[PDB]
Amino acid sequence: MKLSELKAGDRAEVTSVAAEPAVRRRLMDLGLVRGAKLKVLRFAPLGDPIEVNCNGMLLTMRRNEAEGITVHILAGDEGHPHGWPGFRRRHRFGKRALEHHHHHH
Repeated sequence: MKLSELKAGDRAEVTSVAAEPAVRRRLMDLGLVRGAKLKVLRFAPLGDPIEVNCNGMLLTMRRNEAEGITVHILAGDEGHPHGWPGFRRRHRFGKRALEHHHHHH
C-alpha cells in the first residue's frame, strides 16, 4: 500500500521506501525509516506535494515519492483487513545478498 494511497488524517507506519538512494537517505536521516509513524496532514490544494507529520516532524515530499513508499495502516479495523500474502510469509529472491561488502569492489 502506497503512502500516497492514504487519506488526509490517516495514520501509517513506514514499512519500506522505494525511491532515490539520496532521497530515501534524506528521509531516513530526518526520521522516516522502517517503523516511522506518520500522520498524513494534507495534500496540496491541487494534489502535490503531500505534507506528512512523521515522528513529530512535518516532512514535505512529492506525491510520486509517496507512491514509492509502502506503509502499514496503524488501525486494525475490519472491512476486509487482510490483503496480499506478505505479512506472515514473505519470500522473494532479492536484496544485496552479500551483506558485508559495501566498501569493497
